[PDB]
Amino acid sequence: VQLVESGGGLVQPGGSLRLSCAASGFNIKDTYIHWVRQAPGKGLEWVARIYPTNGYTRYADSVKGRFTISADTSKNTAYLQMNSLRAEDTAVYYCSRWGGDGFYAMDYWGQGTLVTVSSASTKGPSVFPLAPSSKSTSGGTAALGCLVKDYFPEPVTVSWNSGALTSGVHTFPAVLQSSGLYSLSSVVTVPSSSLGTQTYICNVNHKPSNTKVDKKVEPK
Amino acid sequence: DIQMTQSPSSLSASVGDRVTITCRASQDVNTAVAWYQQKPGKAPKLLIYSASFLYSGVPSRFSGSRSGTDFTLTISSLQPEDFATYYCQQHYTTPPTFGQGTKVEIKRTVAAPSVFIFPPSDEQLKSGTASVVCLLNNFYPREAKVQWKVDNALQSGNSQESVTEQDSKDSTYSLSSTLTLSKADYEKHKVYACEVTHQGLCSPVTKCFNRG
Repeated sequence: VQLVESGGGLVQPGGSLRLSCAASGFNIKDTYIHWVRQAPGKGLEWVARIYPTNGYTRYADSVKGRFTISADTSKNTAYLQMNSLRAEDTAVYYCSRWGGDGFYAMDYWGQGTLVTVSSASTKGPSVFPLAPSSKSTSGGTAALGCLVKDYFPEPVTVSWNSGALTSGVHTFPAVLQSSGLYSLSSVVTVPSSSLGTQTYICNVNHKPSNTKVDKKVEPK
Repeated sequence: DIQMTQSPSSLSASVGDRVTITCRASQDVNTAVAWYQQKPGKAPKLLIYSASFLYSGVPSRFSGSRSGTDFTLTISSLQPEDFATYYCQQHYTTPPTFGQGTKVEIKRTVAAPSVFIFPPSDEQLKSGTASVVCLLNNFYPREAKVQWKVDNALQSGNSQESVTEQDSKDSTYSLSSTLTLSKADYEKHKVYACEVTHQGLCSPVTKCFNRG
């Protein structure tokens, strides 16, 4: 079973957005579909639901009249038309499904899409290596990373040697610079025995600015 | 709209502890309750459905219980991979509602940070801003202090911290602290150090470099 939220990003206060929930592996006719939302650092607030066969929806006070859930049975998809948007509705937006007819827990969820409600501009991150120390103890453990700096909005996804290097990887939560812009880092620790030999490349994705950097962090 | 009152809001337990989290519904809700675990960045996973049933693919050590309006999720033997917030939801009435949720931090042996300091890149320096990054790797507890010393002169208002949620394997944390300076400002000094203070250290550790 899979549920894949699309069409979420940056949007002006007052402005519109239409979240897409793509099902596969089951017919959305045979169940209810929900849109649950997590504001930065807060808990899950349920927002709306729909029985795709009839299209009988239910919505939360905070969102009633303003947002509108619907379902295209053909593409196996659910939508959240979102309008009159504000700082309140800046959160992650999950799309989930009730089980069967008599088991009404929420067994499957999307990965979620961040909706940020600013009218600040999108901005693309620069990437800069964090290069392993010359000193290199003598042959124990070295660190190295990519700084990712001055992007808006969230989020940023960093991988390493394209998915091939996962152990020792610490992609820090981002920090908001007074400039109103974001910056994080990602670091990996690795056997100092291997700085020349092996190649370490960080892959930086910021979809908001369609950005793909593949920076090769060399010693110095 | 039924309210769901969650206890506690936070919890540290150790590996091989029974931990138990309670949820109290305002009005009655039958068996109409599910227990979900959400990991950092990741979306919630079903753990328990109808208060006492153990979803498919949920390890046996999880279990749920109903005594009247009071609902209890139990981890018989806490494992590092259990780090998460866990939320109780009732679905008896619309809107289905959630507890504020319970933050389970694993509690392990005091661990000393490894410290590394990274000079700005050549290529940032060419853009007239200097990023000096102090890293603290795989310490416990989550509570630390990093100070920045430029030519032994302590700094303030010009650095920014960020801490990883607790690692899933070793229950440790890591911290990034970032001093920023106009290339102009950076080039007026040579000795960059960051002082680090933590439980696992019987003395403060300082990593440093000279600009050159």
